[PDB]
Amino acid sequence: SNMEKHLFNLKFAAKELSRSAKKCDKEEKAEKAKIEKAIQKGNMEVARIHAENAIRQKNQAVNFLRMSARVDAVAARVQTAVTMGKVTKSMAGVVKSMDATLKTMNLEKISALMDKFEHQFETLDVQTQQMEDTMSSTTTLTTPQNQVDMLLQEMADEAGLDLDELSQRLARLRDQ
Amino acid sequence: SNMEKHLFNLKFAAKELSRSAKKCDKEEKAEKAKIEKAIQKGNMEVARIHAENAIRQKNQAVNFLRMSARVDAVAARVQTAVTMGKVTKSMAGVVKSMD
Amino acid sequence: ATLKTMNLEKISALMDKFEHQFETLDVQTQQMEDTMSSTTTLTTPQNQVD
Amino acid sequence: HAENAIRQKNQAVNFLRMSARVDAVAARVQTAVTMGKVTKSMAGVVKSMD
Amino acid sequence: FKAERLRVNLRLVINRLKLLEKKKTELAQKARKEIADYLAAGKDERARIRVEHIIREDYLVEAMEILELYCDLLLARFGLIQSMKELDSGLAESVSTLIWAAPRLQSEVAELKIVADQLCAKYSKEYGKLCRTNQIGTVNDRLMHKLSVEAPPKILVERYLIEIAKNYNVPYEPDSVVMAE
Repeated sequence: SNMEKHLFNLKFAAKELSRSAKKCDKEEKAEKAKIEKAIQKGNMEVARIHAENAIRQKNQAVNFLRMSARVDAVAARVQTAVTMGKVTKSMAGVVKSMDATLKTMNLEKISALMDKFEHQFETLDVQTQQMEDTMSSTTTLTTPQNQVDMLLQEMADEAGLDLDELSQRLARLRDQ
Repeated sequence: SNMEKHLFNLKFAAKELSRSAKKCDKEEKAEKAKIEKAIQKGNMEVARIHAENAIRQKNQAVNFLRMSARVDAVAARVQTAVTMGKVTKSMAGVVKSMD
Repeated sequence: ATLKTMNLEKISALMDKFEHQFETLDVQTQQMEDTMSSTTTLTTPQNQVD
Repeated sequence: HAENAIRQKNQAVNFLRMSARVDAVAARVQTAVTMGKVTKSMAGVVKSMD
Repeated sequence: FKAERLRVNLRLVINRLKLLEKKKTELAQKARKEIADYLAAGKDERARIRVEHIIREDYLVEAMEILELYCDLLLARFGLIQSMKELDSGLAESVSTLIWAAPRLQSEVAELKIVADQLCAKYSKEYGKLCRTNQIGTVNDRLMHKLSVEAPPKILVERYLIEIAKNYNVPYEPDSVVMAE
């Protein structure tokens, strides 16, 4: 917002002062060279004006550099403020959202919903067990127990690891 | 929703503070070099202003890094909250469906 | 303008609210931890993982 | 990680048991469908022969 | 009244006093150099008034430290004072000193004024715009002297000058008339 553009202007003026100090420095160099090339010809006043001009350029350069450092510090502070303000705004937003959510989805509602989830899936387990029993009862002729037992015993002996008269006697007891 | 965009803004400001700290660090390096190249010419005040500027850059950099860490932690917490909220919504949905 | 609007007292209150809200969120997470650990217990025994 | 792995193993064996059951049921239904097609064809040829 | 407002403002005053103490310390350290420089250039009375500013600022710092101590004590016993209607013997000094210093530091810190107001609107026995003026006659004497407005003794100023000249490695001829008395 306004603070952001003002910060931009501050940093702009800072780097402007910086580049102006650099400009004054190079102008100081140029004047120092001009005084060199002028004093050779025996001009004392020209050299004097060139010298004072160079000194002025140097002084103004250091002043501009000091001002630029100050403004850079101020702009950095303002940048800190702007970023912190954005963070504060976002934190307020999430605070409002969390308030709404928690008020809607409270802890009690959560607990109840989770208990309902648990009981529902327990009931689903019961359903699965019911279907297990039925499917095991139905497909029983095509999947005897003795056959699978013999296969397991044989394949265990192979892989190398250990793990009718009954009904007739029950019939005897029934007859008794 | 609003919480998601606010989280995005938080993480944006976090990485912004991070890159700003890096910028301040490189500016500190530049100022330290400028003071080196300036003290050779016998300028004491220029060196002084450059030095204090560099110290300010360093301090502001560490401050920005601390703030960035804090905001990153907060944004991570908010991300946890957002994800947990999505999970809760989905669990409620499947609860209704199963019911 | 900002400080007059967003004062220090308002900041403190808002931050305390943030803190308490996320503590409540921790409680919620713990509640869900307990439930999810209780539910998926047959498929995740303790002896086996040990 | 360990409990997650144990849960994956248990759920895998459960899914395999369920898959075997459903495969048996689907095989039974396939038997029924084929037998029904055969019955329909036999009825057709019965009508034609009649 | 609102109690949470008082609590929050107390915490804020504590933090603000901490920061201001650190800042005043830095400024004093930076101004002692200027005082030394003025001493190293003939000017003596000028540096004298400067060190007068310094000692006044340091008294302010000490007063702020004591005030922070009392504010933290009040923040601790908040639970106790929030229930009782009449203050106890332990909080009497703190409350009196704080209410007396509020208008003194109202410029540097603002929350202190709000704290004083909350305490005034909270109590009624010898409390008010006029009752407080008479019931604040039990404030800390040390802080009262530190925060007072009076020209410090010239001997103390001369000693400060002597020391500041010694540390900064510069000469200084203290007036014997002051060093004697």
